[PDB]
Amino acid sequence: SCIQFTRHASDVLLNLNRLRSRDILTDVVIVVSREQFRAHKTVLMACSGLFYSIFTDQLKCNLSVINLDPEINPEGFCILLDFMYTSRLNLREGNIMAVMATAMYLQMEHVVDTCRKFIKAS
Amino acid sequence: SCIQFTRHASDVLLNLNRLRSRDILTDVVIVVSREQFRAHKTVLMACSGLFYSIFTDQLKCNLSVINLDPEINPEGFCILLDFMYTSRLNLREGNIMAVMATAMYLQMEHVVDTCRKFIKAS
Amino acid sequence: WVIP
Amino acid sequence: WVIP
Ligand SMILES: O=C1Cc2cc(Nc3cc(Cl)ncc3Cl)ccc2N1
Ligand SMILES: O=C1Cc2cc(Nc3cc(Cl)ncc3Cl)ccc2N1
Ligand SMILES: [Cl-]
Ligand SMILES: [Cl-]
Repeated sequence: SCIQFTRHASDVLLNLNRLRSRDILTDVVIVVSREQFRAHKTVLMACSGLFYSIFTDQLKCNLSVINLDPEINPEGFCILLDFMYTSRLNLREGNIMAVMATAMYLQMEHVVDTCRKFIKAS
Repeated sequence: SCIQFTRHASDVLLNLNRLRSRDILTDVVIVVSREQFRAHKTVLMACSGLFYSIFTDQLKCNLSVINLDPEINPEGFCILLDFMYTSRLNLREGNIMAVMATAMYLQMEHVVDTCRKFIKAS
Repeated sequence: WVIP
Repeated sequence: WVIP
């Protein structure tokens, strides 16, 4: 018999993104080639099958630095990290291939699905 | 020119609640009288003006245990912690006074607003 | 607020 | 997915 606040989840994600922009309570650095991205492990886990597996590992759960596969493009990762914290995906003709490949590696199934749909249309 | 995934924020919150239920990456214990509640500082901050202030404090940000004011009712806190992680509020005739008082202390303005509305109707 |  |  609960009541529900429609905007609650969106408001929570908005505040988590504000914490990310201000580097508050960030507990991991994701290294992608020469580039570094600060984030919250819980948000990464909630969005990605790969980060979910990494941070549930009894040894990796305690690492402050995670290095991604050298094939991963920093821009594709940046676009996906922004999507994790906002629900908004900056999908463009020039980045769609790198975004799909990065989403497949990160195991972000809904992003992979829209990338496949957008590629099929063109 | 971004696209948006409508269910993303709700899915993120659902996964954060799954992490809470399994005690994964929880980094704080909230003590309410004899009762203890494990949670994620970032989720508490995103939902509550009080926790936002506590965990942005350069000294309190590093505490693993937070003791609430002894006037705070553990059931009211439990109902509000569940709401933080689900968007669902178990508001009942028998708990509405304790829920409103706890939401005022925690600075959860939308919960305070619906409690005032529900009390006014009766 | 809604009835979910 | 939508146009926000
Ligand atoms: O496409 C995706 C997105 C995703 C997110 C998560 N994260 C969780 C899943 C569960 Cl069941 N509980 C907790 C968490 Cl944090 C796992 C796999 C995938 N695949
Ligand atoms: O009723 C409420 C709910 C709430 C949440 C937060 N948390 C944040 C606010 C901002 Cl601007 N950036 C980041 C965070 Cl985590 C503060 C005050 C209140 N009052
Ligand atoms: Cl996804
Ligand atoms: Cl609220």
